[PDB]
Amino acid sequence: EDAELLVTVRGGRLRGIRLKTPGGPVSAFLGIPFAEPPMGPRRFLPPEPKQPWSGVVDATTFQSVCYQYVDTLYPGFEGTEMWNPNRELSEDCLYLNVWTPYPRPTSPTPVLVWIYGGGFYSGASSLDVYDGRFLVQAERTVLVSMNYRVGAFGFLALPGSREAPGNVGLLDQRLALQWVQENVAAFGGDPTSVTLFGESAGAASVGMHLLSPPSRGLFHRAVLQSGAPNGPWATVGMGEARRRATQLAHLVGCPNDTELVACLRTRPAQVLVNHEWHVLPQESVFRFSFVPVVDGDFLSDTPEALINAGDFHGLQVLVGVVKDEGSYFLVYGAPGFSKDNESLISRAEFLAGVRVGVPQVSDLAAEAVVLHYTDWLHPEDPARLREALSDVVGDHNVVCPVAQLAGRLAAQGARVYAYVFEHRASTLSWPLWMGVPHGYEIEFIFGIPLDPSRNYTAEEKIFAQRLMRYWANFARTGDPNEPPQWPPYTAGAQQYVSLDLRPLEVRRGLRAQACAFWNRFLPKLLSA
Amino acid sequence: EDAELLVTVRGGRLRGIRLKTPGGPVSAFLGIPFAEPPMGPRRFLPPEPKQPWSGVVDATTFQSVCYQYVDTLYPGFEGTEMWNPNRELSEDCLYLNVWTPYPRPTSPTPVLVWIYGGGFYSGASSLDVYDGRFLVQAERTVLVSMNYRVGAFGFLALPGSREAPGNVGLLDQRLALQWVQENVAAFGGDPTSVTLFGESAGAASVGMHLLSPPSRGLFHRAVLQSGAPNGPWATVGMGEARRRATQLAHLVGCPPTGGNDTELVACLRTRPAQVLVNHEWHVLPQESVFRFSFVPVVDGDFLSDTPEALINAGDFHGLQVLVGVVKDEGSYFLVYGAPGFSKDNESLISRAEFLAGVRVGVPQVSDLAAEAVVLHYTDWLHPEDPARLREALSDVVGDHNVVCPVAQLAGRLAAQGARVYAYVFEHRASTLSWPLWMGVPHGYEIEFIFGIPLDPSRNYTAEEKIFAQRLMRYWANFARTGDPNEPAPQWPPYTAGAQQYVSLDLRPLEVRRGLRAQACAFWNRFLPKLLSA
Ligand SMILES: *[C@@H]1O[C@H](CO[C@@H]2O[C@@H](C)[C@@H](O)[C@@H](O)[C@@H]2O)[C@@H](O[C@@H]2O[C@H](CO)[C@@H](O)[C@H](O)[C@H]2NC(C)=O)[C@H](O)[C@H]1NC(C)=O
Ligand SMILES: *[C@@H]1O[C@H](CO[C@@H]2O[C@@H](C)[C@@H](O)[C@@H](O)[C@@H]2O)[C@@H](O[C@@H]2O[C@H](CO)[C@@H](O)[C@H](O)[C@H]2NC(C)=O)[C@H](O)[C@H]1NC(C)=O
Ligand SMILES: *[C@@H]1O[C@H](CO[C@@H]2O[C@@H](C)[C@@H](O)[C@@H](O)[C@@H]2O)[C@@H](O[C@@H]2O[C@H](CO)[C@@H](O)[C@H](O)[C@H]2NC(C)=O)[C@H](O)[C@H]1NC(C)=O
Ligand SMILES: NC(=O)c1cc[n+](COC[n+]2ccccc2/C=N/O)cc1
Ligand SMILES: NC(=O)c1cc[n+](COC[n+]2ccccc2/C=N\O)cc1
Ligand SMILES: *[C@@H]1O[C@H](CO)[C@@H](O)[C@H](O)[C@H]1NC(C)=O
Ligand SMILES: *[P@](C)(=O)/N=C(\C)N(CC)CC
Ligand SMILES: *[P@](C)(=O)/N=C(\C)N(CC)CC
Repeated sequence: EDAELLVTVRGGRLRGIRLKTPGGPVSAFLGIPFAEPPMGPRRFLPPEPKQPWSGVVDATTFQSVCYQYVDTLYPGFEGTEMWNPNRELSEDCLYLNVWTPYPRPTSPTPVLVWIYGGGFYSGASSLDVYDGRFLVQAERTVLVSMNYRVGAFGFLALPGSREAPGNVGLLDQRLALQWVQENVAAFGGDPTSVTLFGESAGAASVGMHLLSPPSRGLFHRAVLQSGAPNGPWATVGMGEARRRATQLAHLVGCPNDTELVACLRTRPAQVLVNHEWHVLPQESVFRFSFVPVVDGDFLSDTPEALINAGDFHGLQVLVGVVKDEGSYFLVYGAPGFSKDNESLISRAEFLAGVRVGVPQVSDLAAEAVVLHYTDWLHPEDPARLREALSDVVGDHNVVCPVAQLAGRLAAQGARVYAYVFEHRASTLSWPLWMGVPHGYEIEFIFGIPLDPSRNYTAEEKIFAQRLMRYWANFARTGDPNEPPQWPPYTAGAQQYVSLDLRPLEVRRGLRAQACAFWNRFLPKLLSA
Repeated sequence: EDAELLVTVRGGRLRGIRLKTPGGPVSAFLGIPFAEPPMGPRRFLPPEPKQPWSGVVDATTFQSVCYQYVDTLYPGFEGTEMWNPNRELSEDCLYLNVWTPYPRPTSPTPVLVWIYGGGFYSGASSLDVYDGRFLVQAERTVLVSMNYRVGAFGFLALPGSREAPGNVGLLDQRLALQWVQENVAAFGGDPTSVTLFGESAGAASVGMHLLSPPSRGLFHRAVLQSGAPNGPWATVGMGEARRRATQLAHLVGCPPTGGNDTELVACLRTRPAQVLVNHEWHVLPQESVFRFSFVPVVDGDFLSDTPEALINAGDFHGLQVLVGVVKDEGSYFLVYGAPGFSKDNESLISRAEFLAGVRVGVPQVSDLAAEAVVLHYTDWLHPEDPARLREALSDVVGDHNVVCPVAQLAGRLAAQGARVYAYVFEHRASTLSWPLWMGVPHGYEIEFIFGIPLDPSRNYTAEEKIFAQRLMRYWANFARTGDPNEPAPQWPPYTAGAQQYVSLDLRPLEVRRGLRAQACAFWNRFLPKLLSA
């Protein structure tokens, strides 16, 4: 047999598989159990470490995807199917994967740990677009990705109860991070140089590990792509978490917190998934029902509170956004929008869409948004309205939260690097008016264009190797630059670079004007 | 005697003078009494019409300036002395002036009626910059200007009182308009073609005559320069007027606070005029700029509702309006209180001084409202640039008080039937005394409207003289026909949608869009809703 493909971790022995890349072989260990299956009486509970096993665990294929909603809006359309589960669904789903150079490294190797996004209601470490084979071959890293529970299974909260305490999906991730500390050395990885990176809800979870002391000792650097823990969508208060969990029980026919969760545990997993979206208070976009809860435990305060109160010297983070963060979300509830036309909306549809994009704010607050995003010399132009509503959803949910994190961390000791990803892939199936949509920098950071089975151009391949080197340079040293320089982001200069096929261009300000509204003014308005 | 210099009006006979102008003789009748002198027991009362006289009244020089405060900030400096009284102060001051071509016209000719500004606390029709001889000579119109009471004398109000009903300074204006209607035909003017035009507080007053029905029958067209009735400074509520009137009285001895209105006004009437003037600004509640102690009050009489509400409910079909502003409306006001500002340095303020100036520029608003102002006028990529902050604060003062009020008026009047024309005056005069950073400051289009550069004793360039002749022709064309275009790039009507206006400077007309539409949307559409919640 191949001795490179057999590893002993603390729980027992594993057998991996060898994989081809256009640059050479890679060792992969897929489907490693890191937790006891959170099933039956273990539903909603914090994860238990996987008990040791005898024999050899088969680690040659991906394990199951945690139970989650499956999108049906454009069935068969690649733009939507690429995020849908590609393995069967199961509550037995707490498995992580390790990619490693072939032969396995002899010296400690920097570790990248990937946390997928999916609004905390979906996602899987087994998606084609999170394939780690290209990064570990091109950049000689160890890549780890784990599955964590999503939707109600990971984030249903009855705050105060021990039978449904909340944030257990976050605890799944932390447990995998503890698994890396105890076991990644057996694969050649260096546990003293772990770099977290994630996108969207994955980027939010990275930030929440930055702000939870128990997790902070498990990694050393962080990359947050198109997400932040301080969004309007990434956390929920205790009282709202309790209301949503209670309405879920009523929707599925149940029923004392003990009697409520006991009844929920009798229900097939598909039943809860089928109802999770209907506990949201308002019709909205970019809002998810079961997200992390601020109960003083995992997060002792709100992310913004912890961000402003934090000393962040000794931290290096890489943060960024795509050029058009909002367009993707508009075809999922904004009236007048669809990927199959130009979506040139009326002002009425624009006004309606602002309530959908900024749900559960006062009429005055909504009118303040309309004032900022209206061009009062062209108040009714359909094309400008389309691009303005996408600016609303994108700035409110991604750009401005990212900008606040970058500015606060920078001014409070951290070295920050910011990017805007401005390249529209030649393969992109979405219409042209959506620009560079949310999520579509991931395929380049993982080096998917190097797969010769796809039709990326030669320059997109070179571009992918540029990005993989930036990311891996940051993992290795905390500086993405090769030793046109990428300057650190600071609260004053607000400098970032644009990532596309032409060389690095340094620009100033992550929509400083629009984000002054969201980050500085709008909070004060909601207080009064 | 010269027969052209003798006219009979209703009151009796007048004798005027023949003025020499650069272009030829003009007959002037200066100092025509139109009301009984508002003295002693007539202080604070509405004007009563001038009773008939026997013999010939010599209307041969400007009469006195209505008692008012005199600016002392930059003594001897032309930029401020030009606005100060150039006649003796007196409460006996209700006189008007008539300029007419020499010889008098035999068929009726259109009439322009000027209403000076001065924040309702100052101003006079006698100021050199309001000389009507050039307009009359160059464009063949009858020009009328009047004095009206200012300060407490014009606008101290104890609403509901008989002894001080308020708005008497506006009634001074209305009485003069009534005078024009009955008497201008004797000077050759056409009482069926009367165009009101004023600047700043004068522009605000012109608008209040548009919105008060009893005045609306006395003119046909209006020109509003750098002012509007709906500004945050041109009116005041009944209770605040009462509060200021009562504290003014308290500060000067009356009564020996509040109580009975007749007894209180009777006591105020025994106080010398200068004593009242010397305490007028002590009643303003906060440190501010572009705010004035005694202004028109909204008491349901002269104005049945606020100018905003009246503008919204108005049917303005059959009305032609000419409105506009200067390029840098707010700079002039910053050297009168804004921390760090001076006409003698470049006033490159700090950010702290910017934030402090915002409170001075927008007084008596919630902290939230002040943060909203700071949000829209900060450049969050250059938040502490001294020059950018200096221009931003001037934009705050200008947009808040002038530009956006004018814009809201222009847009609502256009949408509700009126043909509106709008300008931005963008020429900095070669003779200007203010520093360069102030740009084209508030009030400095007037001299070109009145054709002052044609005075040979002045030192304007030749091109500025042609510019003066162009603007006078615009204003006179609008007065005659309601259209400033000569019967040459055309001047399009302002509409709420297209929002077109023209720029006035030494270059030919340039059409533009939007009177600071982004800024004004904040002032006219958002902030009103913030202040209610
Ligand atoms: C563009 O299309 C959208 C969405 O319409 C859908 O996609 C179209 C391509 C076509 O397949 C339709 O049959 C689909 O319904 C339009 O937005 C909708 O417009 C209809 C009225 O025609 C309205 O009843 C819906 O409420 C709108 N969408 C939603 C979800 O409310 C939009 O009007 C189209 N704009 C164009 C054609 O310019
Ligand atoms: C408020 O006071 C006025 C004026 O009072 C007069 O003058 C005072 C100094 C003192 O001499 C009083 O006695 C005087 O009456 C009142 O107006 C007068 O009211 C009386 C009684 O009705 C009447 O005979 C007088 O003619 C009025 N004089 C006027 C109108 O000038 C007024 O009634 C008082 N109102 C109150 C107390 O609310
Ligand atoms: C610019 O000048 C202003 C006003 O100062 C006046 O003008 C000067 C040229 C000089 O003639 C002074 O004597 C005048 O008083 C300055 O603002 C003042 O600054 C002083 C000193 O710091 C302070 O005590 C006053 O309170 C300030 N007054 C106001 C109204 O703010 C300003 O600091 C100068 N800025 C410069 C020079 O850049
Ligand atoms: N009656 C008063 O005491 C008084 C005091 C101050 N002001 C305002 O004057 C300051 N000011 C402020 C801005 C522009 C001009 C001027 C001066 N004009 O004469 C008016 C009345
Ligand atoms: N549990 C939920 O809140 C939820 C949210 C969204 N969706 C799917 O519909 C929204 N949607 C559909 C397609 C793509 C994106 C999105 C929204 N956010 O990502 C299902 C369940
Ligand atoms: C691009 O790739 C897809 C999937 O491999 C393939 O089906 C398609 O044929 C390629 N391009 C074209 C135009 O053939
Ligand atoms: P974020 C809102 O967590 N990301 C989502 C919803 N993605 C799917 C389009 C990217 C993984
Ligand atoms: P407005 C505020 O009435 N105008 C003023 C105070 N001026 C003085 C320069 C212009 C006449």
